[PDB]
Amino acid sequence: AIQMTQSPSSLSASVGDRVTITCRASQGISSDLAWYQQKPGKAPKLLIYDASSLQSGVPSRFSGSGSGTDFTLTISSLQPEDFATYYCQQYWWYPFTFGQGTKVEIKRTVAAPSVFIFPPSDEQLKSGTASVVCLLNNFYPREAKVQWKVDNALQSGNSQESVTEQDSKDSTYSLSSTLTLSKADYEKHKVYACEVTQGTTSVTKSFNRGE
Amino acid sequence: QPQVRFSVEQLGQDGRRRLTLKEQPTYRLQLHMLSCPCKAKATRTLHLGKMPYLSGAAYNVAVISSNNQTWHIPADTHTEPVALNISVGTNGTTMYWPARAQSMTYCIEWQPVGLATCSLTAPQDPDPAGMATYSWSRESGAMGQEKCYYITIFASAHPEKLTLWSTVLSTYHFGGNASAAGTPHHVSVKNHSLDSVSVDWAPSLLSTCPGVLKEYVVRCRDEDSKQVSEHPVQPTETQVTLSGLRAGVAYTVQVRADTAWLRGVWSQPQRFSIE
Amino acid sequence: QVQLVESGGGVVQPGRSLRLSCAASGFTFTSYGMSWVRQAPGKGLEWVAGISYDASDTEYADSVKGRFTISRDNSKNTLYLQMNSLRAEDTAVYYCARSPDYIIDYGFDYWGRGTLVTVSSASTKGPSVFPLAPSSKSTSGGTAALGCLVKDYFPEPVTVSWNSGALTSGVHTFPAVLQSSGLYSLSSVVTVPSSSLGTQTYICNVNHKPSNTKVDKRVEPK
Ligand SMILES: *[C@@H]1O[C@H](CO)[C@@H](O)[C@H](O)[C@H]1NC(C)=O
Ligand SMILES: *[C@@H]1O[C@H](CO)[C@@H](O)[C@H](O)[C@H]1NC(C)=O
Ligand SMILES: *[C@@H]1O[C@H](CO)[C@@H](O)[C@H](O)[C@H]1NC(C)=O
Ligand SMILES: *[C@@H]1O[C@H](CO)[C@@H](O)[C@H](O)[C@H]1NC(C)=O
Ligand SMILES: [Cl-]
Ligand SMILES: [Cl-]
Repeated sequence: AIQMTQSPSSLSASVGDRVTITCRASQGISSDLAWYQQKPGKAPKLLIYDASSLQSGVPSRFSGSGSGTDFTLTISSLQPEDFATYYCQQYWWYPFTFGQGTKVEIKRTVAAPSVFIFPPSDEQLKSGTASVVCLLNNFYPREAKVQWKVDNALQSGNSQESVTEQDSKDSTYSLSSTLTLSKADYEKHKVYACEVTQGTTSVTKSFNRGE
Repeated sequence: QPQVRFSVEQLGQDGRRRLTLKEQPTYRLQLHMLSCPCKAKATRTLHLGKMPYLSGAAYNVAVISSNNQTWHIPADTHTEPVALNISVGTNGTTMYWPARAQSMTYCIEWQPVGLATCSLTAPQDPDPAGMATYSWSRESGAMGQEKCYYITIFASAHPEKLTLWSTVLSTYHFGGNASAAGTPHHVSVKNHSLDSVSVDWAPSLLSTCPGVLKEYVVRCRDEDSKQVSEHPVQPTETQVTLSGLRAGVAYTVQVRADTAWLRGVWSQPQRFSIE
Repeated sequence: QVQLVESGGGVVQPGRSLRLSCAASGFTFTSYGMSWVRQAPGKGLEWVAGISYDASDTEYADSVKGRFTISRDNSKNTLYLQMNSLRAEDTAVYYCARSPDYIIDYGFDYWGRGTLVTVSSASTKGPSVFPLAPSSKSTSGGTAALGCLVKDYFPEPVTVSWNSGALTSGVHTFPAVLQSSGLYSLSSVVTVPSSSLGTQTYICNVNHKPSNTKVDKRVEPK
């Protein structure tokens, strides 16, 4: 199968910027290449076919070029509704293959997260498990290290993370980290701490079981 | 170079035909549509294994190697027995042809039989009569010369995609002032019996253009009662017998040649009476 | 208007079979090729299979070759995908897509809404909803956070609202995570003024249609 590699995987830009996405093919595919735009929870929309033919109804700020193995998608002046993920797809030969995608996010100034920690409810402890939740609210950029500590013991393997999409109003992200313990392990320790690192700043929010 | 040989279907009811491929001894296929030269996209490079549905247009297909055998695909059109309403006049030329689905782009191509003109229409829907249309200014001289023209019309819902063209129809049309140019010559009246005459004429110039000539009409005028009678004649016949004539009465005979859409100009009148 | 509506999705156990259907309307179904495209959660698009207009040509991706079968019923304007020996990796949203030509070629100009197909030996189960309570003594200045932990449901998805939709400012509902037990979990949080914790009631509304379970949890400070 023909491999389709896009570059970059993600990028941040501002309204008015000129955005260029590249797509490279493991074999020559002449001009049998398409470009799609997909927004979260929606089907893709075809933007460009034949490497450079603009699909009907697509604004003229979109344009494609290239032939053989190297192709480029260009947005001359980025608009608010253009922030999304973009895929290339070859239809030169079967099986048809897509690129891994390129997410175009909106750039803003740095923002430190507001950090909150939640002990497990008494209602959940009955079930014999304990979920400890750490909330990172309204921060930018997306990169952030979260580290759980139980009586200062560094935790690993027992947590999972989840990130929202960029907020429509302030373009920040929010993150949640859930530490899962057994009721027996949870009742064995006192101090539960969530440490968040961003740049030169580490912030730790903690609680004491039973207070 | 791979010893692959092509095959093509006959033109189907959709105006399409599949170009297929078979190997009997990397490589790619280059496809060039020759007909309708005024289109923006004329060539496409394809993988050998995918076998497109071409139109009845003429194509150049070649297998190109990546480290060339070429076939000139003959045209294979669909001919309409019904002539199109093509009107050439003082202010321009207008066409009507059977349309298909909506938002269709048509390419009209013509050449005098025995100057290759090309025209590309904007997307258009069928009219209430199921017809598409296009018109040219007088300056264009669109089929303005009194000659027999061969016309081919193509259709595509995506004219930028080369492998999506379909054949609509091919037809013949006599350009210029066909009504005047079609007038029969050498009209003659001959004594056939004591009460009848034979009328003969040379074949109309329209008869040389396939499907254009609908019929002849012979008009006989009784110069005493002023009564008029018209006799239609098959286009394969250039003779008719007029009977029931009265002695001493003067008669006038004229012949015209009609198309499916135009009344022809009458020939010079022939005066005669029973001997 | 051109429309493509998928159906047949749902839960299927590993090794079992499932049959997807696409109902086409608004165009001449017999004149266009059709394809299936799937998208795993949080992943990119993956072309599954394609079929020509007269069903003479069929093509498949490598990962589904020999296990999937695409077919069409041109008299009923229906596209089919027969999935056999389903694995967990086949869990994705499956889209119905139209090709512009007789043959399998060019891009996809028309898509369906998509249907979720979850391959897992887990059983359908409504979620447990636990409070993420704010303290009654503010420790974050004038801003307080609270929320709901929606734990151990199957399959996707759940929808979360606050105060019957009356509360949307500051609401963050995170995407679900697949836990090692095979069940899903997510949280929904809201930031609110700390002075309003005593006077105002906050209720998260969790709805899980696959199990016909609706849960309303009042979140009170602790
Ligand atoms: C043929 O087309 C011409 C030009 O539009 C029009 O004037 C004429 O009425 C048409 N004839 C018929 C019989 O529709
Ligand atoms: C053709 O010529 C005749 C005169 O010979 C004229 O009456 C008629 O209007 C002309 N027709 C056209 C379409 O020019
Ligand atoms: C041509 O245009 C003139 C006006 O310049 C108009 O009077 C005449 O009717 C038109 N005739 C045709 C056949 O278009
Ligand atoms: C033909 O000639 C004969 C002999 O002259 C005559 O009797 C007859 O009336 C003529 N017929 C016509 C139609 O003039
Ligand atoms: Cl279309
Ligand atoms: Cl007259």
